[PDB]
Amino acid sequence: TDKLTSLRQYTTVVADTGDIAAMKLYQPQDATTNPSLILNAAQIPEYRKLIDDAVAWAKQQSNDRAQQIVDATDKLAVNIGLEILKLVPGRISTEVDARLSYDTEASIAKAKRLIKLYNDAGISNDRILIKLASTWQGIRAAEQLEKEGINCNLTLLFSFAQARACAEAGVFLISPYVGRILDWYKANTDKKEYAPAEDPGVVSVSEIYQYYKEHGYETVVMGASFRNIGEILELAGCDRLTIAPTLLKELAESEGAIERKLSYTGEVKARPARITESEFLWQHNQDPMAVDKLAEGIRKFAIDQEKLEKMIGDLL
Amino acid sequence: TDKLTSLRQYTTVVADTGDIAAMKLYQPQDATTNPSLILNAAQIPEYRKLIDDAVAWAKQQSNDRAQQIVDATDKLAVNIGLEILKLVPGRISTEVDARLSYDTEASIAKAKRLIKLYNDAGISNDRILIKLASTWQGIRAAEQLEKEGINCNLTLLFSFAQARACAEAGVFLISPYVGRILDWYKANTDKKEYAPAEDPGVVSVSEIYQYYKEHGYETVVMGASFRNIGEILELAGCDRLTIAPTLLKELAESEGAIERKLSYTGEVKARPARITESEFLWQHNQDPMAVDKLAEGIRKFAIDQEKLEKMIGDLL
Repeated sequence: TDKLTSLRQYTTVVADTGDIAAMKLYQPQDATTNPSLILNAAQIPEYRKLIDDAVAWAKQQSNDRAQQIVDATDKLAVNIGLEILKLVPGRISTEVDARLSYDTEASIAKAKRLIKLYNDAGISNDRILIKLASTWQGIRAAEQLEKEGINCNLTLLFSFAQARACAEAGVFLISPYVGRILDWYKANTDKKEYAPAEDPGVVSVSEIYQYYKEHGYETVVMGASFRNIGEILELAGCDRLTIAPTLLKELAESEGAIERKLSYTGEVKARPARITESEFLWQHNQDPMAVDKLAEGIRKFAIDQEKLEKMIGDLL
Repeated sequence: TDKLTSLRQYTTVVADTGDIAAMKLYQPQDATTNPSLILNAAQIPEYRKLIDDAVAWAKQQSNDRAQQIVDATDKLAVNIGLEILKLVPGRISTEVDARLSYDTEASIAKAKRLIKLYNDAGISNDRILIKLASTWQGIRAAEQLEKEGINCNLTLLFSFAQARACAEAGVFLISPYVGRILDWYKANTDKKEYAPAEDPGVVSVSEIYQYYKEHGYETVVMGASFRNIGEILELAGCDRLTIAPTLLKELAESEGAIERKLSYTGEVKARPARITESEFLWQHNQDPMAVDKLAEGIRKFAIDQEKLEKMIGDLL
């Protein structure tokens, strides 16, 4: 009779954390990590063994400091994923170095590298999503990766242009953001408080969901980034939702059955011509929130990557 | 002496307006327009004849409403430039439709169309700068246009990535912004008052100027967008400065000689490899001010274009 159980009737619940304790507690279907969560998880004293294993593995691959830093940081992200895969039945999402976000070729190469590490550790591609920021270059990377049997999670998705381009690329899953949209609207408009159905992040995911189902797209819609439980409840029915442990706790502690809020009913429509790069860039840049937040999210994940490299470099 | 006269010892002063009254009063070397200035100038009652000519001309070109709207708006922008060219000895800058800012081929086509209108009116390319927003697509357009003998003014220039890419493309002139940079820093930091030398717009143009001269680039540096005369005076020595009539008046009314503040002295250096598109996108998006203000400036000019089209449409 708790809201977490009630939500699971309608939506596949995913845990947004690198902490295996959350996997044991909430028993989610999938888990998501990102570079900030990898850096946070690396602070868990109990994860020191995973760091040491990554460093030891890196030193067996080469005798070069620069490559050891890359190898150990990549292997740490994979090692955390491997621990999570022992505790969930579904996917792990592991994000590529955000510094590659505007480089399609380098992103494809990094995705293949991470897939190789997982495969060599005995994990098949059907358990992995490689996460890429949904810039044009990331979307193009993902389209190629899918053609080669690597499933992707297209993240930092803010504008309708991003949503459309991801669907047209046939990516496995999108992670459209909710809470960071609320943040932007509180900072940049005169409306400082929002009821759940008014929340602009909730509106964004709801509109994306409608567009996807109305055109028969099979890309999984997974809402991500949450500030409060109200946002999550308003999206009950979303294919998946990835939720941080603090809000999983709030759902589990809240009594009362909930209703499905997000559904599609209608006549499925023909698809348009694919959006071109120029049209995509025009339309993405019409959305000042998305302009700001996509670029910002990439910068922040890049800073976390640099912090991971410093941590690793100090151990070599 | 007065500060305008003194400034002119060091810098070519350009008038930032579509109003011929300013050209008569200040006798500038060049003039700049943009879509906002064209909309404002089109609304001057004494300019109605220029609108009527543009509409009359458009109706000679086709019997199609949609094409007449485009033809009349383009011809109006050129007609205003033609009036200004009677009153200045140097260049007119005329900006392409900002809705084309992420479309290289459409931007090249529009630039060539505007050049044809000027040429057919008896004006040679050596009197014209076609103005383009300095997105990657605009810079690529300009690189091609320059090779075909069309000189360009690369505008809405905020990041170092934009500055470098413009120099490497061999564009005739850049218009790096000053005042809009100050605006962003006031809005996004706790510092709202700056000494002239610490004004972040002044710092931007000064750094761009240094980079250009240090590497022997011949692209003209023309500071643009001003909030106060202190900004202008701190850039005395910039190749050109384009200044609104309100600030030209303030300079003319301010007594006293000023010193040259912006100069290059040093050993000219070898150039790097050209910045790639991916490196450019990464580096531009490292600059949150530039991310916001480039996209914003394009949106605003596109709205002005739409308002112009509404004005013209009502007259067909």
